[PDB]
Amino acid sequence: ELTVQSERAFQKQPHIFNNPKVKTSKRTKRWYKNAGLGFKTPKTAIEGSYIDKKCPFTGLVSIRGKILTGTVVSTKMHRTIVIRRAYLHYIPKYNRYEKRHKNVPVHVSPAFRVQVGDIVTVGQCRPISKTVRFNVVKVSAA
Amino acid sequence: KQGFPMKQGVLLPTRIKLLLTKNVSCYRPRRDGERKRKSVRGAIVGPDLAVLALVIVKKGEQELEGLTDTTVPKRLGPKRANNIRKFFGLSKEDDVRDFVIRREVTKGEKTYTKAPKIQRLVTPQRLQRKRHQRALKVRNAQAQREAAAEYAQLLAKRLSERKAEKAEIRK
Amino acid sequence: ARGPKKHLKRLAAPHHWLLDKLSGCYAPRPSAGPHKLRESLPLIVFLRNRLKYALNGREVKAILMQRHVKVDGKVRTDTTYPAGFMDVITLDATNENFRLVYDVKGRFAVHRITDEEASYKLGKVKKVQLGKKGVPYVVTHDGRTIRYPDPNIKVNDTVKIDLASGKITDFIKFDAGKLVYVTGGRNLGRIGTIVHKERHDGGFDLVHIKDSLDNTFVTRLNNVFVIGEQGKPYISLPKGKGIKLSIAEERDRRRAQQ
Amino acid sequence: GISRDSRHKRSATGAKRAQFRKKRKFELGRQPANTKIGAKRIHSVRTRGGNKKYRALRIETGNFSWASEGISKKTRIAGVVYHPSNNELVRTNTLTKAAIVQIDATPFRQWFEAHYGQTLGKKSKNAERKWAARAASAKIESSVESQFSAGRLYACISSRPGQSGRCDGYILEGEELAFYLRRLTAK
RNA sequence: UAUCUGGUUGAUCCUGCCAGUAGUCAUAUGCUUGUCUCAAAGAUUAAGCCAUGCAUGUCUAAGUAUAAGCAAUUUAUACAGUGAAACUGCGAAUGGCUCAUUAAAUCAGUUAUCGUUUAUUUGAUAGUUCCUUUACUACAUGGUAUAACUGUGGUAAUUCU
RNA sequence: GAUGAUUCAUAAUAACUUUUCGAAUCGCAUGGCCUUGUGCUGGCGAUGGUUCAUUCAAAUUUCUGCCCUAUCAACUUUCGAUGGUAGGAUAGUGGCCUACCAUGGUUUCAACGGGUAACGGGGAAUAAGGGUUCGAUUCCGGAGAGGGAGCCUGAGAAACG
RNA sequence: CCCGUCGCUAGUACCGAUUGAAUGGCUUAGUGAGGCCUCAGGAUCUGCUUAGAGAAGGGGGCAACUCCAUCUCAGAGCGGA
Ligand SMILES: [Mg+2]
Ligand SMILES: [Mg+2]
Ligand SMILES: [Mg+2]
Ligand SMILES: [Mg+2]
Ligand SMILES: [Mg+2]
Ligand SMILES: [Mg+2]
Ligand SMILES: [Mg+2]
Ligand SMILES: [Mg+2]
Ligand SMILES: [Mg+2]
Ligand SMILES: [Mg+2]
Ligand SMILES: [Mg+2]
Ligand SMILES: [Mg+2]
Ligand SMILES: [Mg+2]
Ligand SMILES: [Mg+2]
Ligand SMILES: [Mg+2]
Ligand SMILES: [Mg+2]
Repeated sequence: ELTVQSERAFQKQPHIFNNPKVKTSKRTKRWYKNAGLGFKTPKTAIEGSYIDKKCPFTGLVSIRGKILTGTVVSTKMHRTIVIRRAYLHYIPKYNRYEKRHKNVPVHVSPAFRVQVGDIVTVGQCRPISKTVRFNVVKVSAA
Repeated sequence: KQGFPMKQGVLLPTRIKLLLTKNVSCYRPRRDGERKRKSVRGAIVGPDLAVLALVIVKKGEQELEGLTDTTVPKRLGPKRANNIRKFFGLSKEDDVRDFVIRREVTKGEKTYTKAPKIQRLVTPQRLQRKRHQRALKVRNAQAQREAAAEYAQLLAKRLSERKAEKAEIRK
Repeated sequence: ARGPKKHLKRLAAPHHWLLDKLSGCYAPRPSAGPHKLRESLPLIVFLRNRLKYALNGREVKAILMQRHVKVDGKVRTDTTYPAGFMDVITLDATNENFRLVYDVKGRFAVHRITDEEASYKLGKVKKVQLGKKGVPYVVTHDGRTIRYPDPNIKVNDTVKIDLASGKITDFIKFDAGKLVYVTGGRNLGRIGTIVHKERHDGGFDLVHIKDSLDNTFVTRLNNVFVIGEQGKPYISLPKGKGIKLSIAEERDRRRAQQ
Repeated sequence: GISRDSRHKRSATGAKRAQFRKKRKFELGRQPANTKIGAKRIHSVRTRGGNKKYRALRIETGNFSWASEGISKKTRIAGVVYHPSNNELVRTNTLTKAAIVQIDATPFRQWFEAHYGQTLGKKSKNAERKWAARAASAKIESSVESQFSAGRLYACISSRPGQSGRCDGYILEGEELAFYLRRLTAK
């Protein structure tokens, strides 16, 4: 959020070409889409300047499959957070339950700002990395 | 000796083992894509050979008692049509069907001649087949063209009635 | 492993074929065709186990090679050709015409139809798209591709297919008040009118359905096949008419006729 | 050989996996192309399902597109000047995707003369009508036209030469040209 | 088919274990063994080692036949019936066997490919190529092989050649 | 036009190609119309063939679920460990691999290690109710072919007749 | 009320000084077969471009001189596998 152009390659959206001949307002062509399933595309994606190839709104991924909910327990990666899904597991012999949990690494777009303690909902995508298969679609706590 | 054949291009007088493939001598593959490491003798003539295979390229003065005296005729004549036309030095119109070599056989007192089947021969059936293929192409092209034109007039009719209902809309 | 399987053990075959668990280790594996191998009926099990016109698979092959049976008007001298839902089967010796429709017990019925009805079949459209050079097409439930369809035909409709040509005669849309056939699931074989459909964006649209005795049920949209408006169907329904009497009413009805 | 699977790596917890399976063929990997410049040499690779794949080794020319001008010409490649993954590819003159190269630029100047009638850098009536009608489009940019004076244009490789065999690209323009220019002129 | 009983004491009531008691698509073993139906069967130790034989080949009116193969004709002096070999095409990746490895691995139920390959089957589907486009030519149809075969051979030996 | 959603289907423009495919194939029947040439024309098949859809599949993949052990408390990370950007390779996604960068990732809710006389499941035996023990073995999935590794052919094999 | 030391017989595990040999998972340094990709290599085979030279047959001589030639010598080449 201090520069866009940090890497050695030119960061740009693929096949979105801004014609150097013309001169208008609305400075650059920015491609964005709605991810579907009633998730609202955030204004920071529509108006921003970040590139973020793995974004569910401006980038080349699609949300399909499970929609999950967790609480952010780690933000120390770059564009990646770890959420914690807590559930109760039933044991039939003793006729009662026990607390269990899983950690899910999810990708977070620069449209969203999360801290530790926020509740997020994530949507399944194709494999992003070795462990990441989920992508943040709405941050709605603090 | 030890029966191993000679391979052209090995260029050494001893034996060496090569991984051999199809379309290459000293090996016949028993399976598709099968390769096999076989021993083979080089192309350089040494004292270790049991037999040398020689071919005569140019006759000397004397007649060899096994070789230039006697003859074997070739076993089969040409079978493809232009092969017959090259064998007899024919021309295009010659009606080659009469220049077919017939081999008389006698199983008994009966004799019969058993000529080959000429292949790649022009015939009314091949011409009928060509005429059918060229006809089928134009028939399908015309059929697709009327299907496209009928669908386009269907779209025009639907768009016209939609515009008429849109005329009923907006006062 | 290592490639496609070519055998099919008995006790792995679909249960609605009604193949007895003894008399052989194998079942007739349906060859690749217009129908999925679970929701299909090979001609060997139709000719031998349902019509009893043969005693062996060898006799079924002997019937097939003299081009007697033809399925959807094409000859099909294959032993394990998958005949599926709404296929017509013509036996010109005996001049017989069958349609593969389910009875309410969930099995394929011997539904004899007349000669006028054997001239068509219904198909549920599975996708409508634009092929190459911008030509639209539909794909019916048995994989027939039909070019230049009507623009009103969207998915989950039924189109009437001519079976001498591959052309479309007419079509039934999808809304409330439409007579449906359930092909798939627990309620396989039942006929009822659709009351309403549930949007469920993200997977597995449900549809609520009530038969003539006012018994409602619900089914996924994958297993529903619209067959007409309420009153007339577009085909002849088999005996029973998809009613699903309970077992109490069924033994009462059996003790009537016994 | 080269395997493309994930069962040989550690788990996310960090444990060492046991060897579940021998290396399967549907997860194979193949050696790189390392496409050099000059004297075109295309090998074929038979891949999964038939489906031939063209390893270009040592490609010479390419089809390069001028995007603001909407054309593309078959142009000779001079050499790679920048690569965001590795400097040894720039040194060894390997051609991959996203390689910044220099191209010949003479077909582009021939098209620009034949289309607009003004020369870059420093007869019939029909051509006069055409050249007058598309006026006020013959003023492209400063940076590209200075390259046209120098006879070498900066292009970016958009094709994958080890996969398709072809080395296609587009001429650098605008802010992307300024970015790679600051990268190139950086000491 | 919601069941217990014998053993600590001179006698008692307990804790408590041992012992009995019933079953076992749990094995083995002993003794005995008439009939009908039905049936598992080298798992455990050694995923130890193997003599011999067999277990994957395949032809239709419809790819190629001059077998110096067999038949009988009478359509047919180009072939035309049956049919070895061989070439071509498919198949040999299914089946059968075993349970060594393997502990978020396999697997089970439930999802996804808007992240891809797919012989075959079934349904659709290809007027554009005379590559310098007045002939530079064959389109009533163009070029090579090569097998089987015939003949000459090598090695103690091989589905060698 | 479709979808919850696409830079999707599809169309267009400019070029590219080392230039893919666009029938020199086979069997029966042998008609039709003529200015009568061995003229033009024509049926039912068989095999092949580009692309799409279908079917038989495959490869990855989401969620949850596994026996005993703390006389295993910290494990992973120069040799990828967790993520970012580009490339390469792949049928395709992805540290799958490479270059550069950042310092992450798991764990008392039991990570990591060890053991298993551990292939998993449908299931079996015995049970009032709850359970306990077993499942090499008729079906489903996986793996292996003395041990390892590498590959050819092919749609499909890291194939063992 | 039959066991604390010492004693006899049998059995079961433990500690073993013992620089004894045999397995196996890893691991340190040094080598490293085979196929595969690649840089070369070029036994051989083949297709076309000249036509100088060597035995017979047409258009002028019906007496050295101009076209096909059965085939090589090969150089003034381009390839391909
Ligand atoms: Mg079958
Ligand atoms: Mg006492
Ligand atoms: Mg007493
Ligand atoms: Mg007891
Ligand atoms: Mg198997
Ligand atoms: Mg087809
Ligand atoms: Mg990448
Ligand atoms: Mg990366
Ligand atoms: Mg085990
Ligand atoms: Mg065992
Ligand atoms: Mg099994
Ligand atoms: Mg295997
Ligand atoms: Mg063994
Ligand atoms: Mg092997
Ligand atoms: Mg064996
Ligand atoms: Mg005493």
